[PDB]
Amino acid sequence: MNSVVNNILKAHPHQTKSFYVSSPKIVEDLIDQWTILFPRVTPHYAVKCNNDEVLLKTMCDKNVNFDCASSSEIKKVIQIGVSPSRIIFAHTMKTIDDLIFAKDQGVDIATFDSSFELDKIHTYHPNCKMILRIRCDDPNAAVQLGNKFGANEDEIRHLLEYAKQLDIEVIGISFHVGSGSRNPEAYYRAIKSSKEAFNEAISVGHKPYILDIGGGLHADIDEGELSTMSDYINDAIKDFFPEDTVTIVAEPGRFFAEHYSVLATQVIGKRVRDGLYEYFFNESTYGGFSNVIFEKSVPTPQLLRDVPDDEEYVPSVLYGCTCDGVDVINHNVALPELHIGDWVYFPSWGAYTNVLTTSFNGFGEYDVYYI
Amino acid sequence: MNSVVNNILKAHPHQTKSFYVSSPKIVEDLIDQWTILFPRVTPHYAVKCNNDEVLLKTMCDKNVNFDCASSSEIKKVIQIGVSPSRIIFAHTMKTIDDLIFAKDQGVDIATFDSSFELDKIHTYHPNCKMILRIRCDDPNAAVQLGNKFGANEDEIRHLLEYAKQLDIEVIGISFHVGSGSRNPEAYYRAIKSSKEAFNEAISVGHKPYILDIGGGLHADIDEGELSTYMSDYINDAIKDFFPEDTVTIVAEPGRFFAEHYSVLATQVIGKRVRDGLYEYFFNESTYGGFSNVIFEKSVPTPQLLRDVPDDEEYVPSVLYGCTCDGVDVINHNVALPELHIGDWVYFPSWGAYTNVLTTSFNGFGEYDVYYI
Ligand SMILES: *C(=O)c1c(COP(=O)(O)O)cnc(C)c1O
Ligand SMILES: Cc1ncc(COP(=O)(O)O)c(C=O)c1O
Repeated sequence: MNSVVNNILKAHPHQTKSFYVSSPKIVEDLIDQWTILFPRVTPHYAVKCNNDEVLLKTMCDKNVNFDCASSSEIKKVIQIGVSPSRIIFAHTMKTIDDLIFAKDQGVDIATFDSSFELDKIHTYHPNCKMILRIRCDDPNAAVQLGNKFGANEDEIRHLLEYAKQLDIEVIGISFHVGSGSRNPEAYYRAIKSSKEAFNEAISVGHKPYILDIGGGLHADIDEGELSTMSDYINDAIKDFFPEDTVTIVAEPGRFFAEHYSVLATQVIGKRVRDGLYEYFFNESTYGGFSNVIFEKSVPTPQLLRDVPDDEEYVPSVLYGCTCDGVDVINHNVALPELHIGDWVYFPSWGAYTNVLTTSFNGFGEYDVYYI
Repeated sequence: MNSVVNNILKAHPHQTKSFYVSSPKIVEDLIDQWTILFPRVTPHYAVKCNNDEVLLKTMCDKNVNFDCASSSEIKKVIQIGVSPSRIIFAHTMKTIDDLIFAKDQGVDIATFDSSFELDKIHTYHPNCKMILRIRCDDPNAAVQLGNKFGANEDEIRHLLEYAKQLDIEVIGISFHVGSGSRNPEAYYRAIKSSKEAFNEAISVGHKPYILDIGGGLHADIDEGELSTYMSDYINDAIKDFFPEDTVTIVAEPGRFFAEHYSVLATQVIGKRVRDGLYEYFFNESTYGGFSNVIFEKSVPTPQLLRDVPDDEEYVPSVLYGCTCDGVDVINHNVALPELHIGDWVYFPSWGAYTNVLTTSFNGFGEYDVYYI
């Protein structure tokens, strides 16, 4: 990667903007690994994590399906040539006009957690196949979601009866434990709860066939080897949904998107005060680094410039380029001394990075280089 | 405003996106008031706060100047036809390529707070007139700035000497106490420290003539009149420390002018009621026009467009943004009349750090704009 990025800069000596270096081959390899790790689980990629056109085309060609959250994301995936039949509108709150658009296009599987949402479906998308989303938190996930979405245990039967009353087909149950989860017990308990909800749906008169395990998993790699979350999920699947008549799906975002890209950024400013080395980059928490704010990320850059093995590290502060004092990429990191014009890159910067860009202060521009 | 927004909706029956309703006349009136409040102080509008083109043109035509933070902001202002002499590049950290752009465009005044910044000026824009930015904090400001910008007291003399050594003209001193400030004492202290810095610059051999009091002020209105709690004491500090007619005083206000420029209308698209708690999902979000909820701890109350009886029951409500993120909550708890899917509401005074911070996260973030 160091050589690749150095070669890009040598080939484009005029490069000014920060830039993503993205590798479709990494994602293809991870898809092949998903298949080995989760042989029963069909991934519906969470488009919202990273909507890069090349990435979406990459998945499409590898028979990965899609999780879309809005009409705009539906449009993106259709434009790539994917069948609307491969999309789940896995957002429990959908506008009337997005629902009409979904129906027209052929996006006819969606999630819900409210009776008012069922009223909307009845009126505007009556044959949409519905997945009931239930609340099942991992208290240790980086990003929490349980208050805002998913049905409470006490309302599962009421929602299912209400759907039956409106002649709405409920074909499954989903959950999301939280984004950025490394708690395998959270998935186990969620799948157990899902089986209970599944049984309540049968009790009510539905004929459900989909377990949807949501997202939240990392593709954690130690020593070039993907760790096997998957083992415990597959065990819960076997314990609670052993029947081959059940279709299992997931909504992974970060699993595939995280390692897709690195982000290269330049030191554009410098200030040294009483032993502390402060640097300003042509990036910010309002650009590709919103994860610093929302996921408490503390990223360490890789220097493109070679330094000897015994280079002195100095205490460094990495600031974003905006006016704002909250916009700090890393408050304290030991690094070799950097200089205005030095390029660095942050590994594994493909998840919830480029999708969260703003043009605040007139910044936020970046280029993208493929392979 | 309630009637204005209803008339917009009646005239545009197909309206689906959230929309800002923006009024140049409100800003024109506030410019006139600024003249009264601050008769010695030339405002350089902080374009980062709201870069709406109509807004920028309204300010251009009212002889208000500009504070640009980047090459893109410089571009926006020049394309409006504003003379380069009216722009201060008031960002102490500027890319070499942005400095080269500023030089091409005629943007020949900027701020700094580091010796390496002077190295860049010397090499790339040696004719640029420099304003030394000093750290002077309002600890009660909504958005803190001092950590990241402004020279410390013990480095003021060395930075000035360094500029002198490089043959760089230092023509004044600036500070920003922090954004969203209601502390008049912070300004008085900052202006005092600025005079001390100003005198150090004269001691070194510079000929400064500019005080730049930065930004931070709200246009706080009660009963149709702007409060002078901040202006009065800022003027008292100016009289104490910079009474000389030979000193030009400027400010970098953003929110003062932008805050009341717009309202943001948004629709109820989803509803859930559980155990007497009324939850609503809107076609807006904290990743859209509502970043202030996160970064400024805003707790915004919407105005209903639908008329309700004077004794109509309020219910406890939760106002959710349209994204899949749990952090995306507009208001955690607010008492309101029951709402229904299709109801429009609007948020008053929603022009400062609102539309400029929009993202397309989840495929949302789109909005329309109506003027007057
Ligand atoms: C913003 O932090 C900022 C402004 C404008 O602040 P207000 O909108 O008036 O609160 C002006 N100048 C600088 C250097 C800023 O960073
Ligand atoms: C409904 C839903 N599915 C999937 C995801 C993807 O999450 P992750 O990128 O952690 O796998 C999210 C994100 O919060 C989500 O809300």
